[PDB]
Amino acid sequence: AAAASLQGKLQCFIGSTPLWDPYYPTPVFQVLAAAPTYTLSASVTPAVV
Amino acid sequence: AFFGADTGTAPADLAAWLTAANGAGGLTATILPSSIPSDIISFTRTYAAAAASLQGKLQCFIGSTPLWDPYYPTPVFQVLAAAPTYTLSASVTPAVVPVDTATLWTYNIIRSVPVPAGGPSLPILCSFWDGKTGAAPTTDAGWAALAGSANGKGTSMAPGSTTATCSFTPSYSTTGTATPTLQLIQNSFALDAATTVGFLSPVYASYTISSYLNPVTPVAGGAAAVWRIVITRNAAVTASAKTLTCQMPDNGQGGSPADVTADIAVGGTTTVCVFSIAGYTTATPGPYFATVNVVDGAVTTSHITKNFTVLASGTTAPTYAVTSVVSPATPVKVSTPVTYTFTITRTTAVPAGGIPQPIICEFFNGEGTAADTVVAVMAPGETTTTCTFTTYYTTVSAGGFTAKLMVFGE
Amino acid sequence: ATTVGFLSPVYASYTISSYLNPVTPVAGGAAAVWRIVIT
Repeated sequence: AAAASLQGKLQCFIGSTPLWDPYYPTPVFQVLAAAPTYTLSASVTPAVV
Repeated sequence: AFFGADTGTAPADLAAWLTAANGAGGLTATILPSSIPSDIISFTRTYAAAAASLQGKLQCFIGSTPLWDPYYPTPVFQVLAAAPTYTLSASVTPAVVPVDTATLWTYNIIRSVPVPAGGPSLPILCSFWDGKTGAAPTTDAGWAALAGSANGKGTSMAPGSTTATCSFTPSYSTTGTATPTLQLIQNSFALDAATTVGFLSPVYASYTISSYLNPVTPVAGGAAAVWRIVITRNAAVTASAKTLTCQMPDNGQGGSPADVTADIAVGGTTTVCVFSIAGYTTATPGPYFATVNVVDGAVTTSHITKNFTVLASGTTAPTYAVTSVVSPATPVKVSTPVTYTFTITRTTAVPAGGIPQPIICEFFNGEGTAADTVVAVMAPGETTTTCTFTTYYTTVSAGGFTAKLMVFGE
Repeated sequence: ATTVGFLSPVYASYTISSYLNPVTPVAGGAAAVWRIVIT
């Protein structure tokens, strides 16, 4: 189901030690929603080329 | 009878022109009596080789007598040549357009082959399809029939001039991804045939609300207050009568008022929505929000948020005192300025930091009918409101007159 | 590769100066050199 708010969690390990410390929170990304459509327009100066 | 320069030499003598007119080569035309006639006559000429300068000669005869005196020269017309191609261009301001907004378009008409000197101007009728109908004309008959109407405008190419400007302003019903279609047609009198040269492709509202509440004071055990919402639109309602859905979100007093659907008369930008809360008599003083959804055309669901701080008066009923005074005073002469100052005070002076109640004061002098209507916003702090007026009495005293001020909270 | 919205098409001079060196044509002399610049 399409969700309004995404929060992905990634954790990496070089060997055993993790890169992201547990004390500070894991990275969170807000990844948009609802798939909007972009309506473009155009303005030109001058007419003749 | 007409004789082109290409087909054959024009006859030298009037008798030969008369013979040609009496025969088949000269065509006959009928003039309507009791009217100024606009006689249109159409000949047929085929040039085997294109000529840069045309010299036609036509001679006419009403009865035996010819119309064109032979002493004065015969009509000769240099009617252009070389069949130029028109390279059009498009300038537009602005790019995006709101609903019912005017857009500026300017198209420069360019002619490759210069107009020969001593020739008639070139009347071009540019056609504009604003796009309200839905279907742009494709053929030359659907475009030439639009040029004649007000939808298309005219322009004259000067002899020897190539550049030509043509500005127009289209109207749209709803904001769509469409632009006014162009067509470049020249036509003869009475729109007989259809001929096109150059075709062209496409080149790609706000709402305010001012809500006021009357009475301002919640009277616990009193008449229910009337909230009035004034919705203005930047563009005028052009096509049809609109229906906006005012929705008052619950302020925590007497539930959410029922949503109103006010119908606006055609050509009316402003609309008034009337809400009535019964439990507002016991309303807690604080700031409350109110969002309204406006629907109009293609731009749907426009949300307008407005703030308002409802105070709580309680069970006390406030009153508005009104005092009057006149500066010029007795005795005033007929037809002289007379200043009437009215002070509309409120001893309780309840509005602390919430809704200001502007007052519209309608003056009325003692004329006899029983009005220079002016408005004055009541500043929440300063309870004193001044209505200045001038009357210009135009009748005798008859003892004395009495002014009658009226006040309205709307 | 990903796309969202599509769109449709949205629709020199030369000046010359010419001088002559020498200005005066001398009968029985060097041919006059005419120079022309076109900017």
